[PDB]
Amino acid sequence: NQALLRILKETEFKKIKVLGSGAFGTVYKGLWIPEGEKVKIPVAIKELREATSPKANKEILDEAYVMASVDNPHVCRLLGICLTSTVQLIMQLMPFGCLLDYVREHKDNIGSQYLLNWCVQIAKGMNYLEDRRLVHRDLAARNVLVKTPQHVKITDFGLAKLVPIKWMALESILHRIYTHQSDVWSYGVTVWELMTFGSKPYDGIPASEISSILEKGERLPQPPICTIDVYMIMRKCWMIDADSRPKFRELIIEFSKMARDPQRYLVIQGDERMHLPSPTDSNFYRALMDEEDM
Amino acid sequence: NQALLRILKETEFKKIKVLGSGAFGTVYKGLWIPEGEKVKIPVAIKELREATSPKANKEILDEAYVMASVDNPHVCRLLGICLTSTVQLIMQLMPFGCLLDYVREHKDNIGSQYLLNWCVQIAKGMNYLEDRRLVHRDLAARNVLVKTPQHVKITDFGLAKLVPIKWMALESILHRIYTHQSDVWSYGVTVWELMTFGSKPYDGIPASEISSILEKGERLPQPPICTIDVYMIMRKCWMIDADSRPKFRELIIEFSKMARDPQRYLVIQGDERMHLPSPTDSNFYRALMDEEDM
Ligand SMILES: O=C(Nc1nccs1)[C@@H](c1cc(F)ccc1O)N1Cc2ccc(-c3ccc(N4CCNCC4)cc3)cc2C1=O
Ligand SMILES: O=C(Nc1nccs1)[C@@H](c1cc(F)ccc1O)N1Cc2ccc(-c3ccc(N4CCNCC4)cc3)cc2C1=O
Ligand SMILES: Nc1ncnc2c1ncn2[C@@H]1O[C@H](COP(=O)(O)OP(=O)(O)NP(=O)(O)O)[C@@H](O)[C@H]1O
Ligand SMILES: Nc1ncnc2c1ncn2[C@@H]1O[C@H](COP(=O)(O)OP(=O)(O)NP(=O)(O)O)[C@@H](O)[C@H]1O
Ligand SMILES: [Mg+2]
Ligand SMILES: [Mg+2]
Repeated sequence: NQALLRILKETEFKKIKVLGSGAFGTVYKGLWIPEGEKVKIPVAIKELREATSPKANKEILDEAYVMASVDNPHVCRLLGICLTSTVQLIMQLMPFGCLLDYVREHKDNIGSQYLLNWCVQIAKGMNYLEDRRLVHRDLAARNVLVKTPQHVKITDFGLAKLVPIKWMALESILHRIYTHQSDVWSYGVTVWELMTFGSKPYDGIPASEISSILEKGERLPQPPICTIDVYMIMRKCWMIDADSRPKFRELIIEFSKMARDPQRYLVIQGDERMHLPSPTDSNFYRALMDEEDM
Repeated sequence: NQALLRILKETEFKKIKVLGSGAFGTVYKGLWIPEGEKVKIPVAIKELREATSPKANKEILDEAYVMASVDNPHVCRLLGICLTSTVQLIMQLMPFGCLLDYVREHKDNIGSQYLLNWCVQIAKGMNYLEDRRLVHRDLAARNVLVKTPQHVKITDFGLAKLVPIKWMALESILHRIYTHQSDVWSYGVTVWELMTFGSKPYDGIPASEISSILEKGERLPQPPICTIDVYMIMRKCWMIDADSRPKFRELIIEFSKMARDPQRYLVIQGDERMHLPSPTDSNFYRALMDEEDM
C-alpha cells in the first residue's frame, strides 16, 4: 500500500523542460537520478501552483496513496511525491503526450480502427476506476495520455475537492454532483474531441452560459466522420437523467463491436490507405516502450 | 514468428553515440523515429564491422529470427535489424550498461544480496537458453546487461551456425566444441568477474598460453570475498570433464539457497550497511524502467 508511493528527495530529481500547465500545476519533463547511481531516467513532474502546509500535505498524501494503488493497463499510476513547499508529483513520462495534442497533430493520418480502439481503451480504464469506486471528475482528451499510438491510459483522476465546465454533466455544473455517471458524460465529450480530431467543444460559448444551453436541450453537434450509430452513443452519454446514460461496461461492448468493423461506423476520407498496427510494428513498440501486460 | 523481428528503414533511426566495440561490431546509443510520428525513442544499435552481401544476409536473418524469439525476463531479445552494407541490429537500450562496467564502478558499494542475486538471474537466463537448445558461446560479464541494479539480462548469445579465450572451456579452445556444458565454464568465469568486482581473468597470461595452464590444472584464484562454499562451485564449473560440471538448473537452486542467507556465503566489508532496495524502490524502478513480468 504505502510502498507503491515513493517519497522522493529534492536532490534525486531535476526539472529540465516545461511540457505544459493546467488548472492545478505545471508539468515538466524531468530526470530521476537514483542515489549513488550515474544514470538519468526521464520522468514527468507536476509541481502544484499553490504552496501547501504540513497538514494540507496530510490530505494530499492520503489521496496520493490511493492514486498509486491503481493496477490496470489503461490507467496511469502515481509513482512518487516530493513534499517541497510547493508539492511535486512524479509519474511515468509519456513521450507521445496527451491524446488531444496527438489527434490534432496527426488529424490527416488517423484511421477509424485507431479512433475506435482508443474509445474502447478509455472505457476500459474508466470501468476499472468505477470498480475501484474512484470518480475521475476531469476526464477529457488532455487527460488521456498516449503511451504508444496503440495504447492510451487515463490520467489525473481522483481529485475530489481540489472547473472544466464544457466537459461536465449538467448535475455537476448545477449541484456539484460527481458520480461515475457524470464521468460517462465527460466520456462522451472526450470521444467528441477524438472524432473531431481535437476541436474545442462549445467553441465561443462562455462557460457561464453552458448549463443554460444544456437545459434547453442543445448538445454537441454530429462530427462529420461519425455515423449516426456513433452519434447516438455520444448523445446517450449526455442524457439529463444520469441513470439513463450508458454504463462504462456497456460502452466497452459497443465500441468493441464497432472496432471489429470500423469502416462501417466511421466515415474517414482515405481510411483504406491509412496506417493500421501490424504485429511486427506492435511487437517492436511494446519491447521498446510498453512492456507491461497490455 | 517473423513478426518478432522488425525490418527497419535507414531513415527511421540514427546513431548518436558510440558505447563500445567488440569482436564483431561497434555498439551505439541510437534513436528510433517512428514513421509519421514526432517522438525519438532511445535504442542500442550494433553495426557489424565487416560489410556483408545479400546472400550472407540470409544467414544473418535466419539467426536474427531465432534471437528475436527468446522470451525470458533474464535474456535480451533482438528487436530489429537494418540490412545496410554493414548490417545494423537493434535492441533495447540499457542505460545502466553492462554488468562488468557496473561492478567496476560500484566496487565499494555492492552488497552480498546483489551479487548472489545476479548469479541467480544469470543462471536463470542460461538455463532458459539451454531449454531452448541455444548455446551462448560468449557469456562474460560484459555480455550481461543491467536493466536495473535489481535485474540483469544476458545478451549476445547464439552466434553458432555462423575469440574470448579466457572465458572458454578447454574443449572449446582445443576442439571448437561449444555446448551448454562449456557455457557453464564461461558462467564460472563470469561469477569470478562479479566477485572480484571486474578483475581481468588470468591477468598477465597471454591468451595463447591459456590452454597450457588449464591442462596443467591451474584455475582462477579464490576471490577475497568468496567463502570456500562459493569458490567450490566456481571450481566445479572448470572441471575438465564437461559432464561433471554443474547444470544451470542446479546453479539456480544453489545460488538461491545462498541468497537467502547472503552474509554466510560472501564476506564483504561494510555489508551490513548495504542491502537490496525496499519494496518502495523496486516498485518505482519497475514502473519507470522495467515493466516486464519479472
Ligand atoms: O500527478 C498527477 N499528474 C501528473 N502529470 C505529470 C506528472 S504528475 C495526478 C495523477 C497522476 C496519476 F498517475 C494518477 C492519478 C492522478 O490524479 N495527480 C495526483 C494528485 C494527488 C493530490 C493532489 C492534491 C490534493 C489536495 C490538495 N490541497 C488543496 C485543496 N484542498 C485539500 C488540500 C492539493 C493537491 C493533486 C494530484 C494530481 O494532479
Ligand atoms: O545484436 C546483438 N547485440 C546488440 N547490441 C547492441 C545493439 S544489438 C546480438 C544479440 C542481441 C540480442 F538481443 C540477443 C541475442 C544476440 O546475439 N547479435 C544478434 C546477431 C545476429 C546475427 C549476427 C551475424 C551473423 C552472421 C554473420 N556472418 C555472415 C556470413 N559471413 C561472415 C559473418 C555476421 C553477423 C550477429 C549478431 C549479434 O551480435
Ligand atoms: N505523464 C505525462 N507525460 C507527458 N506529458 C504529460 C504528462 N502528464 C501531463 N502531460 C502534459 O502536460 C501538459 C499539462 O498537463 P496538466 O497540467 O495536467 O494539464 P491538462 O491535463 O492540460 N489540464 P487539467 O485538466 O487541469 O488537468 C499537457 O499538455 C499534457 O499533455
Ligand atoms: N543493449 C545495450 N545497451 C547498452 N549498452 C550496451 C548494449 N549492448 C552492448 N552495450 C555496450 O556496448 C559495448 C560493446 O558491445 P559489444 O560489441 O557486444 O562488445 P562486447 O560484448 O563488450 N565484447 P564481445 O564479447 O566481443 O561481444 C559494451 O561496453 C557494452 O557494455
Ligand atoms: Mg491533466
Ligand atoms: Mg556483447
